[PDB]
Amino acid sequence: FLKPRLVDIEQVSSTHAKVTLEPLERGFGHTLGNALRRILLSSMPGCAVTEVEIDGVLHEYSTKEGVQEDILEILLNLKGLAVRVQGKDEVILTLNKSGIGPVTAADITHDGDVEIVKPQHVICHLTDENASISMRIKVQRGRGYVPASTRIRPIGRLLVDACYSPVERIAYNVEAARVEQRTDLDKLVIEMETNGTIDPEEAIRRAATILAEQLEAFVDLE
Amino acid sequence: VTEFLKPRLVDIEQVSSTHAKVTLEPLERGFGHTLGNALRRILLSSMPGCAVTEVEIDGVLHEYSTKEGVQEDILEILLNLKGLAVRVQGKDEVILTLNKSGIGPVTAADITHDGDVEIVKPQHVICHLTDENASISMRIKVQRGRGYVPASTRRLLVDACYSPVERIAYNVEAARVEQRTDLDKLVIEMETNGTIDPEEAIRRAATILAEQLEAFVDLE
Amino acid sequence: EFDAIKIALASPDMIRSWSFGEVKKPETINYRTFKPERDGLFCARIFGPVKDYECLCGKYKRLKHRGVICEKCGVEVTQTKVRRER
Amino acid sequence: EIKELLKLGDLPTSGQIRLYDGRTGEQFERPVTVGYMYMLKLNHLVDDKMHARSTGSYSLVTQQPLGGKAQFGGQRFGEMEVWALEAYGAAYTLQEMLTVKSDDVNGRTKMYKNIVDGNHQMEPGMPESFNVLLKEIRSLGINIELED
Amino acid sequence: QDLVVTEDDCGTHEGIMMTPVIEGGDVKEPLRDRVLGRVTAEDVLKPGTADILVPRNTLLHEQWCDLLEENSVDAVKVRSVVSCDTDFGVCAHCYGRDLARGHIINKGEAIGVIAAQSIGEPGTQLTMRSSIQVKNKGSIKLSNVKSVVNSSGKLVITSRNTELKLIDEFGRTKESYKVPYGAVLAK
Amino acid sequence: REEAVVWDILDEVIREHPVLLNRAPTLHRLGIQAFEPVLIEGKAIQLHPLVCAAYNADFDGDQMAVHVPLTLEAQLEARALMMSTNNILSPANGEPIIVPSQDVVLGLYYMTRDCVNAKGEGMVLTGPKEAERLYRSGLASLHARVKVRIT
Amino acid sequence: RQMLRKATIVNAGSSDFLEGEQVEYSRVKIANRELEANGKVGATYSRDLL
Amino acid sequence: ARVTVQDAVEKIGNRFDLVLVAARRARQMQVGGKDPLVPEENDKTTVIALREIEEGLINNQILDVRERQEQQEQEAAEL
Amino acid sequence: KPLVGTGMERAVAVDSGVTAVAKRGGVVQYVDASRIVIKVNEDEMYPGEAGIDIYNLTKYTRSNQNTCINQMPCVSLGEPVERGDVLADGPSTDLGELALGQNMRVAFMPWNGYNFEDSILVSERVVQEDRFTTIHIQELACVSRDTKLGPEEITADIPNVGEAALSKLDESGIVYIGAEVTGGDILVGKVTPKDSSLRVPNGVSGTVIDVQVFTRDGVEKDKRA
Amino acid sequence: MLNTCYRILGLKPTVIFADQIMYTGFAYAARSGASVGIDDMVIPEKKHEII
Amino acid sequence: PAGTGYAYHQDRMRRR
RNA sequence: AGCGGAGAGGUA
Ligand SMILES: [Mg+2]
Ligand SMILES: [Zn+2]
Ligand SMILES: [Zn+2]
Repeated sequence: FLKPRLVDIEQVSSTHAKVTLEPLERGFGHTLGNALRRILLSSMPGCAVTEVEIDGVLHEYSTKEGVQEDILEILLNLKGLAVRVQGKDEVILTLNKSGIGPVTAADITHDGDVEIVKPQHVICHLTDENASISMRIKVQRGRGYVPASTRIRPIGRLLVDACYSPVERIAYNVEAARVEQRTDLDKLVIEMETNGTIDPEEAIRRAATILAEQLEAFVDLE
Repeated sequence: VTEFLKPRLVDIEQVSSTHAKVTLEPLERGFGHTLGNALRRILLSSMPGCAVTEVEIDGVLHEYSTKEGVQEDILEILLNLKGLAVRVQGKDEVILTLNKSGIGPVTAADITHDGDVEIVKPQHVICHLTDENASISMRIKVQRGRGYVPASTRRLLVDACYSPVERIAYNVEAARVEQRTDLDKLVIEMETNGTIDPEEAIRRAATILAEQLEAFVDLE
Repeated sequence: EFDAIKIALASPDMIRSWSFGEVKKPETINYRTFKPERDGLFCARIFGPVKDYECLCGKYKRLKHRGVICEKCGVEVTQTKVRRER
Repeated sequence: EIKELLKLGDLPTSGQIRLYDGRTGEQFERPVTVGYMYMLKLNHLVDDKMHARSTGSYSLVTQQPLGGKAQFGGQRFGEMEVWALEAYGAAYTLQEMLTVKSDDVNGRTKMYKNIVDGNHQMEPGMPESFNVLLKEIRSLGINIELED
Repeated sequence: QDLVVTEDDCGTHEGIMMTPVIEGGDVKEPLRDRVLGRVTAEDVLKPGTADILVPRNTLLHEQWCDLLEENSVDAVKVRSVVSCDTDFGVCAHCYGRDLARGHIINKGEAIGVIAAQSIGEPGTQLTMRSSIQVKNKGSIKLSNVKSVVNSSGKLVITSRNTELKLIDEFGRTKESYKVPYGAVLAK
Repeated sequence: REEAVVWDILDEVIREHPVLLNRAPTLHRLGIQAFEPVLIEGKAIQLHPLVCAAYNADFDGDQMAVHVPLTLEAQLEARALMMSTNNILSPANGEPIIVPSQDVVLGLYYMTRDCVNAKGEGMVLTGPKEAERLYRSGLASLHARVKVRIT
Repeated sequence: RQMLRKATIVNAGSSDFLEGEQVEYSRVKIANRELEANGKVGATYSRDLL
Repeated sequence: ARVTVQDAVEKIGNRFDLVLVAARRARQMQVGGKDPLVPEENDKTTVIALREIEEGLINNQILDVRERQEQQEQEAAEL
Repeated sequence: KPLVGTGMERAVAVDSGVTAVAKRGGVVQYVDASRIVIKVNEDEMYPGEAGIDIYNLTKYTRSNQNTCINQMPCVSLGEPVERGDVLADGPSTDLGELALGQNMRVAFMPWNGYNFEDSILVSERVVQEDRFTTIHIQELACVSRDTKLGPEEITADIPNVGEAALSKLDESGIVYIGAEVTGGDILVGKVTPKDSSLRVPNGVSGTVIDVQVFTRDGVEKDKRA
Repeated sequence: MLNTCYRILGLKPTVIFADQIMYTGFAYAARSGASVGIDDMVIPEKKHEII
Repeated sequence: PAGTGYAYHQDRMRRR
């Protein structure tokens, strides 16, 4: 059989892209299509938020004098806040900002491994001429969906739900290619959609690594 | 983060040698279909195997025909050819023949041996003849191929069923591990054409798909 | 244990055989202490023990005195369930 | 006007997009409706209806399980399905439905001991509530007894 | 409420007579639904008449009902619970099939309660609030006739209670009608 | 405490222990039927669909109760009589009460149908196994008329 | 069958019932059926429909 | 395993005394100190009991034989 | 908001008292999660009685069917509002529209029996977005009855409980504002002279958000009161 | 079909037969994809004239 | 006295 | 151990 390779990464935008595979025998386009789609949505490494500890907040259902939104809406906003970390498997992030204006992610203290992928992402609107929020944001690695109920202690450490997945939408469309003098060969076009924290070559490589491990469950390595 | 509940097969429970039923547990949630479908499409559509493609008949040049001394028909006799179980040496294709006369079921025992062409069922009925003056004579050609091809996409022309398999069904169900929530217990059920065991028939499809990710392995 | 059920009119002799006292006073509860009265509708000395194996006066707080009635307020110490059928 | 509005978008005039299974990965024949329906959650949540009871409190005038959930009480095994048990041949099922599991306090002490020891056997005794009825009719001007 | 299948046989020969109902048009409940699964009162006298098709106590399962069907059996007397001579109960050979078990009823399963639930359950699905023109071609049988032929030759009947049956080609009834007092028949 | 040992104990004791489900308008005698439990991550009873037609119970929010036979005679009365495999024919009539109600008959009436012109018209196949091999391949139509061999 | 279980008497004969009395058909059928055990004539019943 | 009690009825034509024979037997296997007369699958006493009814080696008659015969063991040990 | 609305939604949201409608039109002076302060326009302004319109929103508190009546502001600082327009998006209101549930991508096909009679299959994307996750409030009570053998007490002296039950209280026997409790934990340690602490009802979870204590006149006030 | 299966083969193959009906029924009702749409209901054009 | 209990009242009525 | 009656709304 002829064997597929990474022929191209088409970074069509900063968020998402299209990888392309070539060639494939007939039938394998849908096989690696459904396979790699289902794996890329299944189990990729992620960097979601887990715990946010706001200064003057005992419980997550109160106000905070100086910011128009609730504590809880800050928790959903940070629940959608996406980050890339490399050298660790967890990290603590610090936020400090005062004065009237939006609290964007740029005011979070960035480290040598902390990388906010989208600094444009709003968090909350401060509204007072002299007031501030000051929170610590615990971010760890993980995999899949983990709700805050099924995990595993002071009253200040809040809890939110974990959304450990980078991927947003996986799409693929099989088609023929310009293979030299040969027909019935297949150009695989994958269109993945990502929040931005996973490179696509690493994405499809970790995916096929995992599915090769699951076939490796009953055949040896070659 | 990467540690996965790797399964291994808990039994190969089986009816007789052309059929078995393989179970797998405990797969991660979602992985049950992505192997039960993937191993389905590879086995059902892409397996290297040998079957019969073209046959010409001694005094019959048309599909809508008959022959005297033959209880069955010629449109019927092609179906008996599709159930033939042939293993061929590294040649691509070769012709065989069957020549015989007499009353009775001319079976697959009356095929010429032709060396490496080995049949798993000499008991296999090809057709019935009912006269002593009724003689059978035909030229049967085997061929090696990579998946099912019908005749309309393709002298009598046969549906090329090169695949050794005949039925595969994954049946994804739940399985529990002491505190984990829900996991896929994957149950394959599978019949072959007798040219191969049901065991290593899976192990070719595992071999094919593992070679399909060879640019993507990342060393482990 | 038993077969058929028969039913009939009530003789006053059968009524007095059933009973264990003429209830005389309409007040039931003291509601100051939670004891009931001498011979009210809730009556300890006609119907039996309020709590488990204790007299209402509280004389025989031991299981050893089981069966004998008291003299201080005359309550037959038995199970409290005996206040259910009398 | 909805067709014209769909014609303003790219989405087809038929309204029905073809879809692909996530398991097979191949096309559902005869294309299907998708869209955005405006849906509601109602407050009949399951954890305000899911309830169970092994053995909890017993009622006072009848030694029977309490009623409801806020009082940790059993279910009412009502009359019509007593008729339905009569419709089957199930007698011992019924005889433990309304004697052991329900009314007689001695029999369910014996039952509780026998389950925790590992015997499955019932000792009927008598329904308490029937004896209450006997003291009620007897508490009118009615002599009612039991024979030998 | 009270009614337990408690004996095996009454050992009698009463019963009722099942005929398929004909409301006045087509047959609307055929014979092989009303008869099906009930024990005969006496034997089936086939219309090869003095031929005994089934015996006098046999449960009529589907084979025997097909043999009744081919020989066109008209009226079948059958053991019913209403005429069962059981004391304090119902015998087995007057009830027949359980209808959930493909054999005779066992001794005990109280058909009173399964009867009353099975009657009253579809009540949730109920509702709450010239001449004679014959249809098909067969022979005409009259029931309890007192008639006279008029001056023109048409028949008129001096009895109210005369019933107009259209027998088929074989011998069963397939239409039934009321003919009033002094009605001008055509045939 | 909910230890991880007592889930194994419960998986022992509910190996063959039938339960008696009831639905509140218990009209005819099929209203209580016995089943065997299979334990579920969740909080709602899962219930076999055919039995819905006996229970007169759609899934619009119907609530069903469970009872447990304690004594051994009651378990034998449950499994011998009130097990759902026994009740297949109504006491009202000899008809099946295990009627496939609404989706499954749509799957059949879509399955066993025939259009005149689609993939694989009039071809010949050695049995049903090549038929399902055709349909899972996507090489023949689901409903196109074919001569096959059957036994 | 449960409707017409009760009955009345046309003539008591050698039994013990009052003539214009209502009693269930089973008890009177075993009543004269055991008066059939002697040569005496029992009752002539009459069924009712309640 | 257990799906039906059909063939148990096919050897005991009552379908009710199935329950009493089975309750007598499984009661003799839970409380009494007797092994099953069939290889078990770590089943309960119930399916073992009805499963022994499937092979026909127990009905009401054999149970009469064992109550009478073990009863005479309770006579012969009494001396 | 619903997509396929009916035009009544603005009127329904205004008419019920779930929102806060600016009774005089003006410009935002100040907006916060607690209050909204509006400078009044000068032509709607009274001559005397100088004033600015000061609105107190209702934060998380109990409904009468145990749901979450809540008011969120929808405006930024420095913004012109018109007389007769809402300010606080109340419960189930979206920018003054009437927003009961949420709208979703939905497809009509039978899928493997899992929508058999009227059932609904739902993707895990829904529960990932937390877009039907709701809030309930259960007001629990525990009192101090003047009874036999003296009154029953409130303080943290509790007989024969685990130390986790002791740790989740204060020094006075009342759980703090914010302690995430499961079922069976002790909320208020009430002892009976002879142990009847108010405990969380069976199997539920949640979070204490608000403690109230009323006391009869003439009785001692302890430290947390 | 089910009734003749019980009248001929007895109880056990009728039961497990009915299960296999149900599983394949949702497999092919699922794979079939019988939806419903506003284009699916067809007005007859001759309605207006009979009106 | 319906099913299994009808066997039981066969016993009990059989004794008296 | 501490749970009876009204009245109101809803659930299939
Ligand atoms: Mg409903
Ligand atoms: Zn005293
Ligand atoms: Zn009879």
